Amino acid sequence: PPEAEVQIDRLITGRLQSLQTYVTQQLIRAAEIRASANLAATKMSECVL
Amino acid sequence: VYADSFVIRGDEVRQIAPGQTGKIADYNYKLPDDFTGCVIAWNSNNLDSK
Repeated sequence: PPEAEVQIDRLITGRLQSLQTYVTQQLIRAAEIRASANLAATKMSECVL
Repeated sequence: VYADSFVIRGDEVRQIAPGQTGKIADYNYKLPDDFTGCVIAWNSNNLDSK
């Protein structure tokens, strides 16, 4: 149980780092997509209408 | 503060510890994995040897 706990803690730290990296990348990509969508909405409202 | 005490042989002193496993460790006295006490052992042959 002790060494299993140590190795499981190492795996937990690695997987948590991976999840945090994925979440941060998703946040940045979502900001980019939000900017693109705001541009698209402005273009629609000012050129279609 | 609990004061559990017993008499064991010299070779199983290591078994009185969190994490260590053995015959006496898992059959006579099993300490918790997270332990916040003190383990004291000393030779006392003259007291109980007839």
